[PDB]
Amino acid sequence: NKLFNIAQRILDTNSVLLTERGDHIVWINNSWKFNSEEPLITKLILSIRHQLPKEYSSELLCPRKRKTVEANIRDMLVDSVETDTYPDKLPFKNGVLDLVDGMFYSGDDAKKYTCTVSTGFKFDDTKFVEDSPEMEELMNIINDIQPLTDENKKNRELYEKTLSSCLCGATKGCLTFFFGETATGKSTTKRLLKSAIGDLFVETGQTILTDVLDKGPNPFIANMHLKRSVFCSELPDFACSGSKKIRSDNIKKLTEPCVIGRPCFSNKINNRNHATIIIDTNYKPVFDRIDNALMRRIAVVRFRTHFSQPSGREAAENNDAYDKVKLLDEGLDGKIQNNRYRFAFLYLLVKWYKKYHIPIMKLYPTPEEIPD
Amino acid sequence: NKLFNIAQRILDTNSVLLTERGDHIVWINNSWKFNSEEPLITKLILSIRHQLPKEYSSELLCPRKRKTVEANIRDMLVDSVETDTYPDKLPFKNGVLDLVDGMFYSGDDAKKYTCTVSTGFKFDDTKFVEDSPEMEELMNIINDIQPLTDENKKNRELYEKLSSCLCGATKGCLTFFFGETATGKSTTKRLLKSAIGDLFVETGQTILTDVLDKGPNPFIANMHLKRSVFCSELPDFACSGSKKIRSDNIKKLTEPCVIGRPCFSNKINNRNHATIIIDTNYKPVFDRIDNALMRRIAVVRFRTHFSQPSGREAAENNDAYDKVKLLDEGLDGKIQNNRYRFAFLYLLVKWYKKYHIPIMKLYPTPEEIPDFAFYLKIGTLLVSTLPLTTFQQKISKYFNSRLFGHDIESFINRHKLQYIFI
Amino acid sequence: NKLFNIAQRILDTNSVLLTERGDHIVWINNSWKFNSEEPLITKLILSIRHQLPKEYSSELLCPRKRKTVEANIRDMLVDSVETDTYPDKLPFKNGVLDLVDGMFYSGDDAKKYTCTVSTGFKFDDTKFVEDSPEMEELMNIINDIQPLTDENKKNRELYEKTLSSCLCGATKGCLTFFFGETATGKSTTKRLLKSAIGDLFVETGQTILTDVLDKGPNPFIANMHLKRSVFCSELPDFACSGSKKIRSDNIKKLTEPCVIGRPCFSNKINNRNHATIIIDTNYKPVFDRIDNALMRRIAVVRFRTHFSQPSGREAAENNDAYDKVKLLDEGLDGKIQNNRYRFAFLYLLVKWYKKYHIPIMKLYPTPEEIPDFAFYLKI
Amino acid sequence: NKLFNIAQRILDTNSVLLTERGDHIVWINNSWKFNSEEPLITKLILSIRHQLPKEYSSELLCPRKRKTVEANIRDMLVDSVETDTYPDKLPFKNGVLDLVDGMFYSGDDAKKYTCTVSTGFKFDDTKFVEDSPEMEELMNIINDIQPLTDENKKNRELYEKTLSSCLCGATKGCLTFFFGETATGKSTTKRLLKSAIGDLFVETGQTILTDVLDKGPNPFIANMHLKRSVFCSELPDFSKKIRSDNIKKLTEPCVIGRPCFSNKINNRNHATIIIDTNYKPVFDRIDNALMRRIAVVRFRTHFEGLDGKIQNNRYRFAFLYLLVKWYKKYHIPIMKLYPTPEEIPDFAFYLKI
Amino acid sequence: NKLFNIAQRILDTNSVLLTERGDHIVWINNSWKFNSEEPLITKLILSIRHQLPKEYSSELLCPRKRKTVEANIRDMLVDSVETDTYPDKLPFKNGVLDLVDGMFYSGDDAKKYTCTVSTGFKFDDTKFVEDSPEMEELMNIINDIQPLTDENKKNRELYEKTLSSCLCGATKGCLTFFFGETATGKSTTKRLLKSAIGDLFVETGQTILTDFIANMHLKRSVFCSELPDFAKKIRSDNIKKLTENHATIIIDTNYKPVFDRIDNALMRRIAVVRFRTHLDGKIQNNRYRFAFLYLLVKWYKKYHIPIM
Amino acid sequence: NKLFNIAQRILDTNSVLLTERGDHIVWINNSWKFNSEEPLITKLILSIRHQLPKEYSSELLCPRKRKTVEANIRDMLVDSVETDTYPDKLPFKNGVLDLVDGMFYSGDDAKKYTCTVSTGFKF
DNA sequence: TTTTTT
Ligand SMILES: Nc1ncnc2c1ncn2[C@@H]1O[C@H](COP(=O)(O)OP(=O)(O)NP(=O)(O)O)[C@@H](O)[C@H]1O
Ligand SMILES: Nc1ncnc2c1ncn2[C@@H]1O[C@H](COP(=O)(O)OP(=O)(O)NP(=O)(O)O)[C@@H](O)[C@H]1O
Ligand SMILES: [Mg+2]
Ligand SMILES: [Mg+2]
Ligand SMILES: [Mg+2]
Repeated sequence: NKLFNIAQRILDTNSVLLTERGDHIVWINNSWKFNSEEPLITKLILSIRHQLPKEYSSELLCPRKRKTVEANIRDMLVDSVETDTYPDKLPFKNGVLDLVDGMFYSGDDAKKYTCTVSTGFKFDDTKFVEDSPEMEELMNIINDIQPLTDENKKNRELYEKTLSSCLCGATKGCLTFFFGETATGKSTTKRLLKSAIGDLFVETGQTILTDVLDKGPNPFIANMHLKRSVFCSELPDFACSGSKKIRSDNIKKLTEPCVIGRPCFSNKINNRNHATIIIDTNYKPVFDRIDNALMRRIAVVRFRTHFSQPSGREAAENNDAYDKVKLLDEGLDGKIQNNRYRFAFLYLLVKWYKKYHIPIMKLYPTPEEIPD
Repeated sequence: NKLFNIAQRILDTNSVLLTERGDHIVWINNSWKFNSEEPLITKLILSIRHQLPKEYSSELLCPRKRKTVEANIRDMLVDSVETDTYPDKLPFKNGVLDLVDGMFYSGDDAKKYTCTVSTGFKFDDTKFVEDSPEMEELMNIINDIQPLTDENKKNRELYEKLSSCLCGATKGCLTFFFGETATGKSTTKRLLKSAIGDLFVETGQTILTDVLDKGPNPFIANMHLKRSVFCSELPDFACSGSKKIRSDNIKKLTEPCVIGRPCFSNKINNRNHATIIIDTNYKPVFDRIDNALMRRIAVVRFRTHFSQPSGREAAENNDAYDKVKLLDEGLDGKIQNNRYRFAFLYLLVKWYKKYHIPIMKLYPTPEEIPDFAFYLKIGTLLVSTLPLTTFQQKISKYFNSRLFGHDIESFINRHKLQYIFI
Repeated sequence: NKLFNIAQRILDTNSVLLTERGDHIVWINNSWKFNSEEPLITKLILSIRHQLPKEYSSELLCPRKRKTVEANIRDMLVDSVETDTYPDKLPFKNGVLDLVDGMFYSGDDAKKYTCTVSTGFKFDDTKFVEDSPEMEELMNIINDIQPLTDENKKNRELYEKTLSSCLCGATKGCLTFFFGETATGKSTTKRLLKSAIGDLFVETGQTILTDVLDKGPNPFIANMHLKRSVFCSELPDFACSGSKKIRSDNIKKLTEPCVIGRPCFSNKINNRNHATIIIDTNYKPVFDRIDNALMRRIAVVRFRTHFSQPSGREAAENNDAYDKVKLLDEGLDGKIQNNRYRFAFLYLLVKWYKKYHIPIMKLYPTPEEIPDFAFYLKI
Repeated sequence: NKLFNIAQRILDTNSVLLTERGDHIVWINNSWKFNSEEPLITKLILSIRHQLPKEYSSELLCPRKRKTVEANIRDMLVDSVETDTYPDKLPFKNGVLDLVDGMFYSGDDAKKYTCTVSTGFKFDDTKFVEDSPEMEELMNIINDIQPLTDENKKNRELYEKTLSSCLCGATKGCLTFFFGETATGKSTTKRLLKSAIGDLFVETGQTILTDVLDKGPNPFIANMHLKRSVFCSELPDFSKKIRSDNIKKLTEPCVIGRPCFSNKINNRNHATIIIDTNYKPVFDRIDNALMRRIAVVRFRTHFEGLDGKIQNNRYRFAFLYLLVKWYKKYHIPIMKLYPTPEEIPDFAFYLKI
Repeated sequence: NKLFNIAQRILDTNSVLLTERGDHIVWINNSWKFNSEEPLITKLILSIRHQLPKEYSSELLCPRKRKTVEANIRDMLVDSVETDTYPDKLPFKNGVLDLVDGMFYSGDDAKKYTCTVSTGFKFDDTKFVEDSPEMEELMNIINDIQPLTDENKKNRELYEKTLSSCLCGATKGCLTFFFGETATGKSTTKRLLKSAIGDLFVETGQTILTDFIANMHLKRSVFCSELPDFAKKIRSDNIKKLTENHATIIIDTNYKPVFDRIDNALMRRIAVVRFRTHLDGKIQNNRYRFAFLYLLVKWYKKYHIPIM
Repeated sequence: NKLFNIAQRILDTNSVLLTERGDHIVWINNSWKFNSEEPLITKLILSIRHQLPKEYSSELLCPRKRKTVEANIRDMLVDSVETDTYPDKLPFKNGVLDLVDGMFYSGDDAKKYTCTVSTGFKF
């Protein structure tokens, strides 16, 4: 009776929802949290006790009586909700940022957008500024990696567009390759992106390219669910030595809105694809079969700036794989690891996002940059 | 006593039923639902408490007491009932639509048809009207994908006979949507998914290339009572050297029952009501050709290119297309927003009414598969003395071996000869 | 009420933390520890009962009430924390050593450094002293293995730098090959390092070098998570034998901060790479493919001192793979196995850390010592 | 309170220990037993009630209270301990034999040594003397397999040293080859050694010699954990080669390999590896490192009671006395196995050139 | 103990039996249900409530007490019993047919015959009649697929003797090769038998012999078909275990059979029935069912009596 | 106390034994059975209650108390035994015939030979 | 139990 009243009052705040995947999400700490190994409903019951009258709050201090309320709530939830339907919203721990407006929402304003994923860190409004001491450093680094020259204009724009796709929660129909020689800044960009977007970024293996995706459990493809960025690295030169070709059909399945594959001990075989897939390579990719359907899904961005020690400065001037040689900085790697350029790079990504959404945003292939 | 009385009263409402597989189906929110990882019986007990006396409703506010009533109810369910026996009923979240007539039933009138699946969304009467701009846009899109010409008349009709995804009955044929790139094969899939909702499922290619066993196979178990199954993409079976489609799986995907169980479950049997469609840029290749396999394969072809202005010239200079049109970049977002859901549903119902004369069935197209070319000629040429050399020269006197060389080589060698020419 | 008050008081001490991996870590005996199949919250509840009022301590003697307090505590933890973010802190079983300065923190000072790994043994302040009879023997052993001559200066410096990099919790950019002939002391160094750093050290098979790293469960990769030193031993003769060559792509994957691979019955495919990877060999490595990226991630240390028996003393002085011949000490492996030079070697490693980690320590390649790289060096 | 007092008193006896590998070990019936599938702690609680006061003992008869005591004990063990750290101790089903003094410990003295393995049989202190006609008769099979001549002194001493090495719980730097014909004494030695040490003995095939240790489950190598002797019995007529890298990997103290359905990849190597060979072995690659890890014991004495008497465990405590005597003879004060690269025909050319 | 007394009276009904497979069978809803999941003993305890004294029935309304009675019952069953012993019984999904006698033991008189596999359909006697048009509607059929004419006499005797053999709950140690050509009516036999014994009839392919064995327990008939000519082979090491198994193994072919290796013992386990006389929508509509059932019963009191 | 006494009395009949593999064998219906295929210890406890005194029989009609007696029994069994080692025997379904005298021990004496296999016919 | 392993 009294515990039923507590459960009914809790369910009136719309703080617990059941999703189409048969899962429970709870609104705690200005975030829609989900976990099948944690007691989230009882966590919400304990945390929400301050919104209840004094005769009810003291009743919820018993772990046994919170489970009764949890059971009462679980028997009350029949309908399901869609969740994750807004592509123009970027979720954080303490709210949601509007990518079309630039305004940060918190409290019940962010509750309206049911986002079950987040960057994993808190949004700071005093660093999302266009004028900082770190912004000049970040622009110098990025202009070093991708120069602003007439000969490098489409490559730089494609680089910016691919980096800004990682903010959009939608399916994308192209796969991009970061191609270049050694010490050209391909991993620096990846680390900067990981710092910027945090938990919306995932690194997976090459098995999602060269193997089947739905024979038995496959966490490497099942962990990409609702992720906005997937990275692969170190393509093993499928040209010269003994190797396995990529697979033309694997590429086509990775551009679909739904990807088939299940985790361990799981019956769920469908994953929603919101990811920009980028592969770091030192060699151009080689496919088992070449087709017009494969040509429409491949884009290439080239890196042609060398960062070297002075001793190796002379040898880099003779290599034709490089267009510019610059002095290497050994403090950059540690400064990126400390999330120094987190919000500056986030501001840059949002600024490019506003630039490249000319009504709609569409990724386009570059078939001319593939020897095959 | 009192809890047993409550369980007995709840049982007399016929809101809980037991199936042959052992599932428990409950009538909640004007729909039949079953779920092995959701406490559905206690949900129904909590919901139905308002139809009981006042002294009985108070006993149902305790979750401990509802479990006793649930156990009591589970002990009285000793007889199984047959479910999903009406092929011409389309269940929604709030009722059932009669396909042959067109009347929408709600409440106890839809409870008579034990439809344990659903589309997942409510039926709207004001959108099932056929008179709306969405209908005109949908008709234009469909006519673009499959033109209404004399040379496409037989192919457009097979495309229309999509309407099989509404039938709750076993289908005896598998269909391949075969075409070149950017021909609208995924647009049709997305439209169908929007139209029928949860009755649509997407699985992997292992149901065509792997061995089906008694082990946990969610890719098969998730097809139970589904009316549409899509498998996307198919590798090139020659230049890639990949696994071929096993002929035994084609037979087992046509039978009314399929074998496969979920994880942590013992439900080994699945009921087959699905239309199987495979999206392909390459025509299928099988590991063993026989007369039974050639009776279960049909092919629909897509030959209209939707291209950007830059690529119009190469599109018009290609022999894989009959028509070149301009790509629309806003259509994909509109389809995902369920803009054409009810218009496409109305179109599918209209097509359904056309192909029941009075029985609808799927006809294979064996002449569209190059892999079946050898067996057709042999079947129409031979009827099951006669020297081997004489047979060789007689069979090579008319045919050329520039392509059918290994075919007759295998037929003569492996298949050793009571065969008489027509 | 009362049990909720106990749980709230326990929570205020910040002795239970939830990590961004699903783990619950507790602070028992001056160390952060966790166990996936043996939750340690009730053990902390029992151990911490002496910092509470005497009326709250008796209630914690009941195993059933400890479970209630644990259930209350688990509902209070909502946010996660990041662990192992300090590269210059060496964690022990009873505290943390500061490699920058040299002080040892053995209390709440060691608590702020959330280190989930440790050497596995306690730290002794009476043996981390420098001047000792054991340390003089260690100097003799090290000087025998790597002499301080003018022709071995760069090799000895690279040896010291590679050894001292094993104390750092950061991603390294090179894999080192301890190359030498038989009985040259390249296993004595490995045993000394294992004695020095304890559980921060791991051995793995050669499959991490020659096989695909993510084709199913790979326990040989998931066991390198957060380890500061990884050893591989005895690659075969790639030339005068039919053997699988290394693979240039695995070398590049073993350099990145994050390594992809999962254990059995697991859905976690990400591991943090903090390890110095050393392969001890009698033969030079052979790879599938040679490019500029591979030649930038490999360094080689030579061992050229032979420890022999009087019978082979004459035969060793003729062989040209040795530069010096010394008498073998048969009672040396037992001394190492008893951890005699554990803290002397720890002090030596800390001194080398001070010498080489100013301001930034970075490993550099040695391409000129690999014959396989000769052709690419010609141009 | 009272049950916590009982648990505290039980914990003071050090009868339950937490191990580094993650398991619990309990001291029941003069042995350390692993808690992996049976409730051993409640068994210990029930058994130990006789060392408790009369008020604490009448309360352990209830199965419910024993579970409470076990729960209390499980929360008290926070620090793990290291096991099998004594190379000069031989464990049995009833206690530990000291290989130096020859003394035998059975009860509270035996539990001081944390030995998790054993021979699998009970020790007989009445036949471990020196005297009695059994031991005097056992100096007729050994003296026939390896005569006591002057030309066979070195080979017999190497044979005795190799047999003695099976009593030491430490890492050995050499692998021994028993080279001879059929029915020459090799199988008799194998059976005598199996009878003498029991469960500390293992027979394998060729998966650890010709194949690769890593790359998949290797149940035949994780089985060699903490075991003192391994025999490679059935050599095929060399086919796959010896793959000297494998024998190099079998010398290190730690061996890399995992069982089925397991994540542990490290094993401790205390095994004396003896390979029974009838034909000249061929190696993939021969280098100076291979020469330093190979020893050869040759059987060149051509020969029905000696077929079931050994299988009846008759020479179980007589061969053990010989093994202990030879152990004492070859510890001066450190026993080390040395290579014999001249007794291999394949190593003839590589020595000179 | 009141609950132990309640459990005593439930065991004095033989409604729960223990099988050597390690599971229990419960006589509920007039059927020997055999299930390894879902609580059947508790369902039986609740259902048998009314055959119990008044004070013993009120105790069984509590699920907690029903589980205690279930535990008591499970602790008193120590000896296993064997199911499906009688060979002259036809299990229909209403009861049991006593072949050699003529009567249907309808609802409760069929509990002594612990049959666990049924034909899957109900049985009646108004249509299972000893006359009427349907008896002659197939006389022409059974006489033109197989005539006698004193030249095809023994052939027909074997034909409708091995047909009636698919009514015996005992091992039929013989593999009758249904020889003949196409359109001879061996598919009419195929469809008349699927319409006679229901789920007691199973179909298979060539793999059973040329190279489907787990799900052949208490299967009373197998009718392998769609076989290509062998001239793999019969794999003569298969009949050793194939005929060693409650089914009449019938192989129908359109070609000549070639065995792997014929010996002096191989040609003693093979029979043959030739068809030297080389519907649908109505044959699949179960028009006869019970008429063909009578035909088989008629042939049962023939040759198989008193031994087959 | 009382339940521990009942478990002790049952333990004196040697009807339950523990094998080295980690299972229990129960002597019921004059045969050594195996656990891991339905629990047999509680069946034995229920079937032995006649030999126990009258005040110890009414306590064993309660399923919960039988589980307590079982838990007591599983704690007193610490020494493992081997199964079917005697090479000179021939089991039957009333006993085990000896192989030298031709004698056929039955019942109480047949329990000494822990045999799991048998001929298959009475004697 | 599923995964892992075959
Ligand atoms: N009627 C139409 N008018 C305009 N654009 C259309 C029309 N139908 C489809 N499109 C668009 O054309 C593009 C290509 O269609 P799509 O459905 O991808 O064909 P596809 O065969 O699946 N491509 P592929 O997988 O390479 O064979 C998509 O962007 C569609 O939105
Ligand atoms: N400084 C030293 N003085 C004397 N003996 C030493 C010294 N260092 C090592 N040894 C001994 O020399 C022997 C050979 O050393 P070891 O570490 O095995 O070299 P190794 O190169 O690893 N042998 P290998 O694996 O075949 O190449 C061992 O017995 C050591 O104990
Ligand atoms: Mg890089
Ligand atoms: Mg498509
Ligand atoms: Mg070494």
